[PDB]
Amino acid sequence: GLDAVRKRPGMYIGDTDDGTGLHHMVFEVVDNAIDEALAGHCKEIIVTIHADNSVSVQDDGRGIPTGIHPEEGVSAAEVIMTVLGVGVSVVNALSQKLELVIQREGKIHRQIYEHGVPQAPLAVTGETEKTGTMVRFWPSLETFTNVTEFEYEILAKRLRELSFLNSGVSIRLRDKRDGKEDHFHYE
Ligand SMILES: CCNC(=O)Nc1cc(-n2cc(Br)cn2)c(C(=O)Nc2cccnc2)cn1
Repeated sequence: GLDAVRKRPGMYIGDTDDGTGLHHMVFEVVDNAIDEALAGHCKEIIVTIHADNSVSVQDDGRGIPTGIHPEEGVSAAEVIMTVLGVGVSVVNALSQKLELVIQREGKIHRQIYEHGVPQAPLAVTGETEKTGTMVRFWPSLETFTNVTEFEYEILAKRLRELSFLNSGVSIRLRDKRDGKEDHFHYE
């Protein structure tokens, strides 16, 4: 399944050779946080372009569920990240690495994937007084060509739009490569 997406990435994510698909990856992750905002449980989304060719999307929602199915021994989070609004599992499949961190029920949970394949089970990594979900991913350089870096104005245009289409949600955009920051929120 993840193999399928890796074989024909352009079908799932858009053109892989001109930056379209690259940016669609970010928007799919953001759409999941927006859905949590539409459900009334997320007030702020922070999108960060890091200086190591990754993007992170952090929300202050309920957190992705962290329970385990007792007979399968697989977490809900893993199911969400690995099984086929094209969906975050596609993003995962087309990422050399993806990091999920969930803050929920007083605990921090984390899992790492490479090309969609989990590296270890979802694990507890601390305690927290906050809630929400963070996805950070490093796009596959076997998939994307020509435009392999995130472009601030593409994200800024669309995040601004998302903030006015979902009035009340605060969307912050941050670029670690030059300190640029924007705050999109509409009343
Ligand atoms: C950075 C990307 N952000 C992001 O994915 N945020 C999310 C996603 C959520 N979920 C989407 C699914 Br399918 C399952 N959880 C949920 C969610 O629905 N959590 C939830 C709801 C009800 C009971 N337990 C957990 C919350 N935030």
